[PDB]
Amino acid sequence: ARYIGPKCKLSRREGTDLFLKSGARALDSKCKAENVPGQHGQRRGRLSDYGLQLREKQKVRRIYGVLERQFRGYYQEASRRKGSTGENLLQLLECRLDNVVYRMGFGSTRSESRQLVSHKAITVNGQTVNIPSYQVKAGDVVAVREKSKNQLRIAQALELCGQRGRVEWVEVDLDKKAGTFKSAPARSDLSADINENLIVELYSK
Amino acid sequence: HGFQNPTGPIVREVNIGETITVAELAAQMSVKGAEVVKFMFKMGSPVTINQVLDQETAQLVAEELGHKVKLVSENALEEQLAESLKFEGEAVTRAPVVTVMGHVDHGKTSLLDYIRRAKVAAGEAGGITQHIGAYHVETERGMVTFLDTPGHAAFTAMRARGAQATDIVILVVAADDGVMPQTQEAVQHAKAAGVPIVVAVNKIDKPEANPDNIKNGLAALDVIPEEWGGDAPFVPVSAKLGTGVDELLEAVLLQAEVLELKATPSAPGRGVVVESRLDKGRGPVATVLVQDGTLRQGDMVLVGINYGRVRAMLDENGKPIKEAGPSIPVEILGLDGTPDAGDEMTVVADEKKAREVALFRQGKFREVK
Amino acid sequence: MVTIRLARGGSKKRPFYHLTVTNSRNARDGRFVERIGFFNPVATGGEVRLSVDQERATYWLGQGAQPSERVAQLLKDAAKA
RNA sequence: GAACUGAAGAGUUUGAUCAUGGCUCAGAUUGAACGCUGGCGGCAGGCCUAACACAUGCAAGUCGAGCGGAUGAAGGGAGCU
RNA sequence: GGUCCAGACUCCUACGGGAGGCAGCAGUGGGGAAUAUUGGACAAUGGGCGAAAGCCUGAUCCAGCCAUGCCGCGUGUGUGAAGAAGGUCUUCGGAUUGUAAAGCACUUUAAGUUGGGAGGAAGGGCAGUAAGUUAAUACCUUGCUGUUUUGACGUUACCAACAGAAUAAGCACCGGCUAACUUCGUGCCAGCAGCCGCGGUAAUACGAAGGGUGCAAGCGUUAAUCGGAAUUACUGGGCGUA
Ligand SMILES: Nc1nc2c(ncn2[C@@H]2O[C@H](COP(=O)(O)OP(=O)(O)CP(=O)(O)O)[C@@H](O)[C@H]2O)c(=O)[nH]1
Ligand SMILES: [Mg+2]
Ligand SMILES: [Mg+2]
Ligand SMILES: [Mg+2]
Ligand SMILES: [Mg+2]
Ligand SMILES: [Mg+2]
Ligand SMILES: [Mg+2]
Ligand SMILES: [Mg+2]
Ligand SMILES: [Mg+2]
Ligand SMILES: [Mg+2]
Ligand SMILES: [Mg+2]
Ligand SMILES: [Mg+2]
Ligand SMILES: [Mg+2]
Ligand SMILES: [Mg+2]
Ligand SMILES: [Mg+2]
Ligand SMILES: [Mg+2]
Ligand SMILES: [Mg+2]
Ligand SMILES: [Mg+2]
Ligand SMILES: [Mg+2]
Ligand SMILES: [Mg+2]
Ligand SMILES: [Mg+2]
Ligand SMILES: [Mg+2]
Ligand SMILES: [Mg+2]
Ligand SMILES: [Mg+2]
Ligand SMILES: [Mg+2]
Ligand SMILES: [Mg+2]
Ligand SMILES: [Mg+2]
Ligand SMILES: [Mg+2]
Ligand SMILES: [Mg+2]
Ligand SMILES: [Mg+2]
Ligand SMILES: [Mg+2]
Ligand SMILES: [Mg+2]
Ligand SMILES: [Mg+2]
Ligand SMILES: [Mg+2]
Ligand SMILES: [Mg+2]
Ligand SMILES: [Mg+2]
Ligand SMILES: [Mg+2]
Ligand SMILES: [Mg+2]
Ligand SMILES: [Mg+2]
Ligand SMILES: [Mg+2]
Ligand SMILES: [Mg+2]
Ligand SMILES: [Mg+2]
Ligand SMILES: [Mg+2]
Ligand SMILES: [Mg+2]
Ligand SMILES: [Mg+2]
Ligand SMILES: [Mg+2]
Ligand SMILES: [Mg+2]
Ligand SMILES: [Mg+2]
Ligand SMILES: [Mg+2]
Ligand SMILES: [Mg+2]
Ligand SMILES: [Mg+2]
Ligand SMILES: [Mg+2]
Ligand SMILES: [Mg+2]
Ligand SMILES: [Mg+2]
Repeated sequence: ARYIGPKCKLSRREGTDLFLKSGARALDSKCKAENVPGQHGQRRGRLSDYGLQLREKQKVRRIYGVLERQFRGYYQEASRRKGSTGENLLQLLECRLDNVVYRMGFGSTRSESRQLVSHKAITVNGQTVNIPSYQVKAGDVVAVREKSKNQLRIAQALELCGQRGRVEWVEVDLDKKAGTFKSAPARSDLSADINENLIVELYSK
Repeated sequence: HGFQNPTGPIVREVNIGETITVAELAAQMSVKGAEVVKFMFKMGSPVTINQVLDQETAQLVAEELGHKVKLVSENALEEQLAESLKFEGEAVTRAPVVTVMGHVDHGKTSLLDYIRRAKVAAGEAGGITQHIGAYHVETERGMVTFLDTPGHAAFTAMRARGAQATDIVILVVAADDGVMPQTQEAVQHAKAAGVPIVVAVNKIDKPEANPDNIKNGLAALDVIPEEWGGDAPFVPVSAKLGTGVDELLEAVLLQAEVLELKATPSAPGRGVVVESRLDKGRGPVATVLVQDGTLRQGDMVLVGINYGRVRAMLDENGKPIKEAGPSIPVEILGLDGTPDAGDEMTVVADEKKAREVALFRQGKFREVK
Repeated sequence: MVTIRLARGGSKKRPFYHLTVTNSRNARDGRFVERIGFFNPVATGGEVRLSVDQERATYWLGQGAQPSERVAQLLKDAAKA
């Protein structure tokens, strides 16, 4: 399945940016993002350790739009690997095909990139892949189907990716709308406020 | 893409079932309940804050306010199956179905036995018929389907359904005994079913005879002989001696002016359950009389609330077959339960739809029980 | 007798075969004394179509093992390559 | 060059406290069943109870190049036509 | 799925006389909370016989049914403040549902229709050719060549075109343990409950409504095993008064 519905409620509940709109105008002037959603928005209501762990895990899940069972799978495979499962989890989550397409800049949001992937418009190594979970390997050359390169959405999102901060680990050729995924980003490159140790503590229980 | 302020009124979609309340109707209309209450009071019948109203007024108020509406079918599955059930062409005459009715011991089983040369009357516990039987016979004039029914007053319901699928009734009355209560019951059943009646005075070989008081008795019951006004034909028979049976059969088949085109045999078959039972070795077995279409072996059939596909299909005397004509009685195997008499069977030719419709019916059947 | 035949693994519509030496009166997927290779009908990519251990095959042939028709064809196919 | 690397507590006896001690909860699993609800596909699984009684179909045959024998086409045709 | 003897239980009978063994595959009745089709083919892999064609094969390969499990994908995407109408609450100012809706613009995955389209196939028949076989260009065995012939699944996997947002969200919980709160009814009643326990006139615990929190084609309850339990303590407990 997939979460469909209001997307500014999640930002208000988590209390942070949690990029879910196109980012065109702003985030503050659409949802007054300083109250928790619902009737009792003004109450502060500090929360326990379990609440903090749950909020962190839910925040990560709500940013990539992954449900609970697939998150369990990702966590299990990350723990099975070597080298600090906490950062292996983000290493794994950054290699998803929809996330890669979003980073390359062919989609306004994660959901838009997911629909680009699902609707048979993205080819990974020169053949169509429509699974928004395909782990992109380093060196793969993602592209767009020639019959769909003149869609207004990709061109519109190209400049938005132009001004959002350089990722500096993928490359893109704009004329042919074709890019290369050099390598999965290091833990430093990602936002150093997602404290994954809370996730590890929550699941190891 | 900019934001434009709407100018005209707002219109919604209104979903109305069999019944609806004013509060919830207004809720779907995005309007207050007090305003619609006063609107109803101003035009026609006043309404309460929580008064249940029908489909017609709900659709009226939906259409006057301008919002689009659509009615909700409480039995959408049933009507969807019915509309998608069948449609064919062509028409071919079918063998007539005739039921036999009368008073006790007036000699109807003997009449059928002489017609078929079968003598089932020798069997039968106690000397009385207690089961409704259907036989397909090749008479010297043609093909007929006879239905023998018990004459006792305790099987009245069994007689009623017997008149539901006959279109012709042979009323046997004994010459010596005359009009008896079950004769009145049989004529009432025939009149209710809207069915032609052929009367046969039996036991004419007795020295008492007197086959003329029956004429007056049936005339007083609104059944007129061939003479006089003329509604039904009379004929004297002797059942055991077999005199007059030929003329009775010819008179019965003379009522072939009812055309009786059974539609194409190529249509999916329909029928009615006549006799359902349970067998320790083959499960629930249903004796059904085809009405039109054709029933084939290995066909998905929905009967009553039991569904299932026919593993096997026997005729009256065993000998498994693979076909069933427009008016042939057959015993089918393969249902998941024992149906009750009077239910209808239809070939669905689509297993899924049959399954959810049958489970649907079973569920409300448990709820109603 | 002792025969060399194919034991079917894999999955639905995707067969995989093991070259197996068995007593003849066993289930197709039951007891065996030795497996001496495999055969892949689909193969494709980096997979190999079939592989055979020459020494074991020759030893079992010299002991009187009777290959099946398909195995008889595959053995000389492998030898040719 | 790898074949492993891993261990949480809480509620409840008292006016309150520490200890002892039982009960209960948070996890992972089913050949599961039941209630409500139900779009698709891939791969698996499906009488755990009565080793209870079984209607009807099929599940073990092959060899005429071991042997008598009877059914013996196509034809060579002949004769009367 | 053979013989004989005896036994229990069914059945046929012309009344003298015989037959039977689904814990093989489908199937029935019964018992139960509960577990499926009287399906297709020997095309593939095996097995029996044959010399060879070939015959048999409920093994097997495949289909049917069932959210029973595991995995994957859909039920749209962007913009959109008069912060619409309605519902809910209120200190009557307003807040919330909420960019959520409507409007505007995009796309067609899956399902729907139509056209293309592999792989599972090794072999068999016929004719010629070359070697070996003897005593022999014969028959026969083997190589190769040429021709012909094989698929239940199957309307295969897959690929392409067409119209449109149209065809597709529910379940549990919200006093603490434990993430999530207020109103309205009821008054030791009706009820809830895993443990503490709530309910006797302002109930965040009962029943509804608004809001929220978890999961999601599933969600809960019941049954059962291990863990937590160092609570049978080898690792790793104790015995003055528990
Ligand atoms: N004299 C005479 N007797 C007859 C005639 N037909 C039948 N019977 C006798 O009447 C008796 C009853 O007849 P039957 O046919 O059994 O009557 P029924 O209508 O079947 C009785 P039920 O209503 O239970 O079915 C029988 O013994 C039969 O011998 C007839 O034509 N003449
Ligand atoms: Mg899932
Ligand atoms: Mg009778
Ligand atoms: Mg009597
Ligand atoms: Mg009398
Ligand atoms: Mg069934
Ligand atoms: Mg075995
Ligand atoms: Mg075994
Ligand atoms: Mg304790
Ligand atoms: Mg206390
Ligand atoms: Mg239950
Ligand atoms: Mg249910
Ligand atoms: Mg239900
Ligand atoms: Mg058993
Ligand atoms: Mg049993
Ligand atoms: Mg056979
Ligand atoms: Mg021989
Ligand atoms: Mg047996
Ligand atoms: Mg014996
Ligand atoms: Mg004996
Ligand atoms: Mg015996
Ligand atoms: Mg048995
Ligand atoms: Mg069985
Ligand atoms: Mg058993
Ligand atoms: Mg049963
Ligand atoms: Mg039962
Ligand atoms: Mg079940
Ligand atoms: Mg079974
Ligand atoms: Mg075979
Ligand atoms: Mg032969
Ligand atoms: Mg078969
Ligand atoms: Mg499934
Ligand atoms: Mg269920
Ligand atoms: Mg199951
Ligand atoms: Mg308002
Ligand atoms: Mg498609
Ligand atoms: Mg092929
Ligand atoms: Mg096609
Ligand atoms: Mg809390
Ligand atoms: Mg409750
Ligand atoms: Mg109150
Ligand atoms: Mg509670
Ligand atoms: Mg409550
Ligand atoms: Mg429940
Ligand atoms: Mg339980
Ligand atoms: Mg237990
Ligand atoms: Mg338990
Ligand atoms: Mg222990
Ligand atoms: Mg325990
Ligand atoms: Mg411990
Ligand atoms: Mg010790
Ligand atoms: Mg101790
Ligand atoms: Mg001591
Ligand atoms: Mg003491």
